[PDB]
Amino acid sequence: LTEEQIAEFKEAFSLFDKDGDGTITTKELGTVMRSLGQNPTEAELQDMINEVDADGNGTIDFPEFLTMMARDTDSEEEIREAFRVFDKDGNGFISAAELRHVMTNLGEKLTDEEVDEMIREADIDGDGQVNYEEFVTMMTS
Amino acid sequence: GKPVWAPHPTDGFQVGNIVDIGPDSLTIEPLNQKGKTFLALINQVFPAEEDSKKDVEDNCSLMYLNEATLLHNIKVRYSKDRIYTYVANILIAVNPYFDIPKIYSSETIKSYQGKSLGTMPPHVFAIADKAFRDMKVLKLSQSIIVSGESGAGKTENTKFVLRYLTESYGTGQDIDDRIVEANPLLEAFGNAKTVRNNNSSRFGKFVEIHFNEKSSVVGGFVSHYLLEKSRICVQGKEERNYHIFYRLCAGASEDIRERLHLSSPDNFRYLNPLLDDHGDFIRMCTAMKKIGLDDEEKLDLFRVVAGVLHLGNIDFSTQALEYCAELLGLDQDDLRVSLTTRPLKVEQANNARDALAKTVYSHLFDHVVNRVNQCFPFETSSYFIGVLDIAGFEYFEHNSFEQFCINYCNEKLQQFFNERILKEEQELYQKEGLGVNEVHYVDNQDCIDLIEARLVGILDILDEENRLPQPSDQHFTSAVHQKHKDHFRLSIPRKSKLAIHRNIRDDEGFIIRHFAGAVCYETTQFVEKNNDALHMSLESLICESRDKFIRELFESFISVGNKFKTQLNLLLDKLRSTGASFIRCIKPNLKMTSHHFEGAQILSQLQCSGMVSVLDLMQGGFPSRASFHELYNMYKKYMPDKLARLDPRLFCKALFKALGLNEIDYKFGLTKVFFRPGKFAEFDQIMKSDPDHLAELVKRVNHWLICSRWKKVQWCSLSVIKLKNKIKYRAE
Ligand SMILES: Nc1ncnc2c1ncn2[C@@H]1O[C@H](COP(=O)(O)OP(=O)(O)O)[C@@H](O)[C@H]1O
Ligand code: BEF
Ligand SMILES: [Ca+2]
Ligand SMILES: [Ca+2]
Ligand SMILES: [Ca+2]
Ligand SMILES: [Ca+2]
Ligand SMILES: [Mg+2]
Repeated sequence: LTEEQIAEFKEAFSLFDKDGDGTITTKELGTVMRSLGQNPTEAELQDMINEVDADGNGTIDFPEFLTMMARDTDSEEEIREAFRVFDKDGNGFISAAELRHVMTNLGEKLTDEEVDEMIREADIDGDGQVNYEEFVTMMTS
Repeated sequence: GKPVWAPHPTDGFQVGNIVDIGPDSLTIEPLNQKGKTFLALINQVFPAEEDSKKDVEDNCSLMYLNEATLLHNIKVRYSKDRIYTYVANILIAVNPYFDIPKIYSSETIKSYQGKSLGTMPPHVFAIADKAFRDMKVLKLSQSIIVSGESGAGKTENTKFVLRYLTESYGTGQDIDDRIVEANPLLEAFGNAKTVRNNNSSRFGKFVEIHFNEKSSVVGGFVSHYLLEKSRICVQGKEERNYHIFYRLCAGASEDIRERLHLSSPDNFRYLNPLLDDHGDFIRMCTAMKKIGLDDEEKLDLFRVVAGVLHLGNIDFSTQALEYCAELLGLDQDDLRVSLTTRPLKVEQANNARDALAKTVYSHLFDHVVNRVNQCFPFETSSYFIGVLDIAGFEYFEHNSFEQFCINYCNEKLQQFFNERILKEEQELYQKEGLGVNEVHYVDNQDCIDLIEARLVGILDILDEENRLPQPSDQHFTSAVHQKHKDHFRLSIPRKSKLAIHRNIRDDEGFIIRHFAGAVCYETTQFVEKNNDALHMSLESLICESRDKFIRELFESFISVGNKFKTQLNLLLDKLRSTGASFIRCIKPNLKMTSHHFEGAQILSQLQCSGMVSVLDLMQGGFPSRASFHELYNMYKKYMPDKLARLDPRLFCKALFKALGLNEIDYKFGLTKVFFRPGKFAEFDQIMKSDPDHLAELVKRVNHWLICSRWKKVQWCSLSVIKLKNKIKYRAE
């Protein structure tokens, strides 16, 4: 992973590490995955933990989190799928109401204006919605 | 121009103003008294917090962390019945001398289970919880070292720890009750009413709770140190002997009283309020028949106690010798001869009786502690949590052998404390990204070696004297002065600035420069006090007792100092294998009263407990630190609700983007913001300036903020997807 990419994953990691000590468990891992439309079982989570949990306590730091993430056509297929997590009805555009759903699922607090503001700033063409290319451009800023 | 803290003879520090600056000292005018003026050395003057009304839960959240702001913050909290405050991972506890309402309730115990330090108000329960959590996660034994002077609160807080661990992580069940009843039983035999404390510990203890691999309680073990022998026979004007003697007389049945020939305490030489001797006997009997002591063993203990009492009544009476020899199973005529023949003078016969009394009682205390250990034993264990409860450095107008032993103990304990605090601060810097922490302490190994080194240490020099044909306190003192003439830590009493110490001759004492200050030891009775072996004629007498119990208490020179050195070294072996937390207990006044903060007295304790050395170790390149969560809590009221809706981490990155604070002065860490000297004070003042200017600074950072909020959730959804695939990728 590049220098830019590692910094963006660190901020993402803070949604997992809500109490802010630099540490993850299976509880955190599960909560966040479900809140984005995924249902991993207890054993699946524990099985993935083992990869980089040298000391058998069930804890994980950020750099270990990155290698737990590591595995040709697969890259773009993942960014397409990330977009569809936001675009719930699959019509090709992210609406204010859809962003808010994602936002609030992840425990973020903001007003409905603030949701509209996030849409407006990501909206290059100015149609009040966020398509795939605007989503990618924002992710890459 | 700003007020500062400067010395005050009774408050420790007072608010004042610098009115003139000289080469060595500053001129101070007190706020209270215009026209009044005084001098203070430049290193005795400290910056004050701008807000004098606030208090923080962790003294690390102070703009300036120093002895004076620490004292003030602790004072503010104390006035509001908040007796607990942090200095990073260290807990300070101020004795309130009354019962505060919710603080120790079983409901309060529950509310602390599982929580990290700082997510709840500061509490001894939070220290106990961190010990268990670190044991479970790090697979490492834990120690909690609790110090302070007599009456400061060590025993009470130790008991709070033991109650917390037992109610929270105990078994069921039944070992639990025994663990919390162990201390109360040892106290009958080891505690005594003193001028400083009605329930004073006259011994040191280390109390271990042992666990298995699953970190379930499997047993306990109690270590005991330095039982005070002199107290058995004579005691000071306003003081008592060990509680047991007074409880036995007060609350025994007509039956026990009859068999043991017991009267009121005024009838016994060895014994002559808010002290419920009668009720305490009942509680002691409850605790005895709960650790599994039967009435047979209980009476065996009472007999020995009573026998020591009647031995004390022998002056150099007839009925006293009768009662004594019966309860200790001796021949009346054998006791008479041994107590009176080498013929012996009046003083020499008083010594023989007192020596037997002390040896019997001491050996009885050993039996009690071993008996408590037999009530919660264990085949094997994985880890322990140990609480150390022993007296700290303290002022005494006369320093003898007892003081010498405890001060030596505290040198080694303070060395451990320095080593562990240094390690935490070094670990903090690298973990947070700050590189090398260059802080250091001055080691005290040279003072440790002066006392304990083989062949040349004071302890070995003392033993040598005990073994001479004609042992002498003065020969011993000269030997020390001769061997250590030019040691940095040792001096002759006549160099003192105190006139009383200067009247002590060279062979009558010495000065040692201890961690906490110079102590002048008077060496009279050192040689006597270093030997706790009973004379062979008295030793044979008590060994051939008709009572099985008395013979088993015992089933020529024995060094008191070297026995303790061995014990202390094993304790340190243990402690060095553990992760350590530190509780510093503080006695607020000399009167046992609540809401009465004596500043100079408290300040002096903060120095003797090692909290001044500690603060120096926390003045690294970045002497100020606060976590994103606490800065968020502290300063969100000053920002627009937009910013207040984050996310303590993003809140802080936002704040330091919008204020544009230099990357040199303000270091964003992994979990904390670190401030250069004075910079936290600068930040605080900026935060409290024009609210509108602040609003405009946020506005200018709007675009970057929105993009960051977007990127946080986009990369997190990628993350989840990448993790989802890993489950599949590893499944196929
Ligand atoms: N946290 C506390 N709450 C209520 N009373 C306390 C507390 N700490 C100490 N005390 C009181 O002060 C007395 C002396 O405390 P103790 O724990 O025996 O001090 P030490 O062991 O340091 O000599 C206790 O008997 C108790 O009355
Ligand atoms: F009086 Be205490 F138990 F140091
Ligand atoms: Ca965490
Ligand atoms: Ca791990
Ligand atoms: Ca849509
Ligand atoms: Ca658009
Ligand atoms: Mg005590």
